[PDB]
Amino acid sequence: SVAPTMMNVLYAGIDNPINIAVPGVAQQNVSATINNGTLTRRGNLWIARPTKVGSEAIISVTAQSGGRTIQMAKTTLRVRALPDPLPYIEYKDVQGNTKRFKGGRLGKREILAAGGIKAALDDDLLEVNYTVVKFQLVFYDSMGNSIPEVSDGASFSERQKRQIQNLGKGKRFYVTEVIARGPDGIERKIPAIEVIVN
Amino acid sequence: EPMASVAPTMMNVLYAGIDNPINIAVPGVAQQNVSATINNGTLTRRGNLWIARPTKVGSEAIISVTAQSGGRTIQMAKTTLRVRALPDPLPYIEYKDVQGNTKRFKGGRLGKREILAAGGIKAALDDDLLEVNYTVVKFQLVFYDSMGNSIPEVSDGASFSERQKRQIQNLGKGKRFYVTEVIARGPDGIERKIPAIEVIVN
Amino acid sequence: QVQLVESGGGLVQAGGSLRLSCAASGRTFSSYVMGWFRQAPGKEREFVTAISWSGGSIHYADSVKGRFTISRDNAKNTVYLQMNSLKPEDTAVYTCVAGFAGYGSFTSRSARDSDKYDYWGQGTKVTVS
Amino acid sequence: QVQLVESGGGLVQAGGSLRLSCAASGRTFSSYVMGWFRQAPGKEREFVTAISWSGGSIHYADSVKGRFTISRDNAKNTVYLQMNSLKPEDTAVYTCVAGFAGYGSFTSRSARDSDKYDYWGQGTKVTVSS
Repeated sequence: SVAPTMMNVLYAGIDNPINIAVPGVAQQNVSATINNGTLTRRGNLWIARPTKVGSEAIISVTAQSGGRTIQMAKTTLRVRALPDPLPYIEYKDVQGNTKRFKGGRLGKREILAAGGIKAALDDDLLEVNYTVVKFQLVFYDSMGNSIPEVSDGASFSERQKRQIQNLGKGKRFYVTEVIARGPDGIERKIPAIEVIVN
Repeated sequence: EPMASVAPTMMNVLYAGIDNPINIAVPGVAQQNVSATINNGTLTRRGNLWIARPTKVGSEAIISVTAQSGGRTIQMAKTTLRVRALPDPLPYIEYKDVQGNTKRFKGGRLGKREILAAGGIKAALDDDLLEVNYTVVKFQLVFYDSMGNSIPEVSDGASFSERQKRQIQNLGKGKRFYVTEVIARGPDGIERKIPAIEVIVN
Repeated sequence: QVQLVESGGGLVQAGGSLRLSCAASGRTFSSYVMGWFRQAPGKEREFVTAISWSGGSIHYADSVKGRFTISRDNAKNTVYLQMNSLKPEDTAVYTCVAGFAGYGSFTSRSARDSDKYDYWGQGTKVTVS
Repeated sequence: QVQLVESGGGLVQAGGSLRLSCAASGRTFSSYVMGWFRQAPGKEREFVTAISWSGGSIHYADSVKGRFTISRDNAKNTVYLQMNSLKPEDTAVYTCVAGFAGYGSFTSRSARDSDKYDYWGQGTKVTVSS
């Protein structure tokens, strides 16, 4: 068994696949339970879905050997909040392909067609969807004054749309004060992105 | 009493450029008889423990385990672990409060004196708490003049350039600027572009 | 630079109710997590409650859960603490807090951490007889 | 959108050297990871090399490592490919790329991913004679 030591972590509100193994014991002979949320067998793995952030989850394991159930040592794991996501603008290119804008230049038509802001981890793992609760767009007038405009949930408000519509090529605005929520039930403030109108 | 291996698959990975302690165990075999090699970096022993320090991100690491007690040379399996890049850090401004305590500005309002005394930008995992050190390679500050034009100003590595300092010095209370194009480097040897932060002058 | 000023403190009988208010200066109230801490004589400072930027997430200390309620009014730059079923153990100086202006999550653990709040009020005395 | 135009391609003898150049339009060159892909007749497109925003990190295909060098000149909005010890297997159309304008890491895996680059050049033909 070759196991990285810092691995007793589960994320709340998502499926956590766990490899539970007993040396020399076939998968079907291994049975496992959890004291926090659910632990479901799926193929050669056990899927943990814990519920409260900052709590501990104890996994109890039994192995069948002939006509006897052997109790294994219990394992304690830390239930953590999910990592915080990053904002992006989901748009469709001229070929109709879905793309994620993560900073730099973007056309006015693409911004408006997106209709709002999204938030996700910038990584293949985990299998997680986050929601944008609210955000602000900060625009700059000819006098160099900042004009913060409040959203309509994850969607652009009518005031935001009008401000975007009157922006010329090379003009910039900022996606700020982005509040995101995850399936762990946690609300987080995430960083800004600059949008340069192309 | 008997030991079951309980390993979350999302956590059963190696990270390039850091200490990766690995518990390598053979049932009924004392720590002193276990011997291990790796095809990505080093695998040195810290007593009962094994520390893997892989170098190539994305390449799989092969852990060969051998022991001498039985026949001639007992060959174990032969495990493979994924070598991942470290997570990407977030920018911050490290400043000292009036009581001399070190603080991390992560957005919102900050005094001009605190910004200038910081002298530049830093990058770290928010978590944090210690744990991995990242470096700011370069960044831009975007200011807005009296004509409403955006003025992007290039840094001097992790430090503010003289042009950036002059722009910060002439900002009035409530004026805003943006830390953008932040390039950060980690001990995994990876360079990453990280998100922006808004700075409101206090 | 945000300044917090509490009001509504005073003497109340056990089983009674009292509403505390905390007005924040400036025009950035919506960018903060707002909360309350309390300090009783000869006791450690205790976290009472905190409310997220949006109001969608609230954390309460176990000792006040189901008895105290927090709410925010962004239009008035005010956070409120409604205390009900007041006990002599609720006698303390109540201090309003504001923090979490930058990026980061609002967990039970971070809500309870006094170091997560840059802005602290004046404190208001609540005496439960 | 950024336009990329390559130059310097042509015929070269085996063992020889050749430098390709790729000029980018606009004033945002420094915000991109710059690179090269190549396409030989009857072969899959191959990643060649890419250089990070700062120039401090570079990824090379195993087949070109120690033979090809990439460099960038932000002042000239130009990325260069210095090819040395050229082999007949290096015969291909070389296309300059620009990407990674948004947040994200520059790893060997992402450098090799054609989807990570929004801007592609015109291609330049390099012929290595035996």
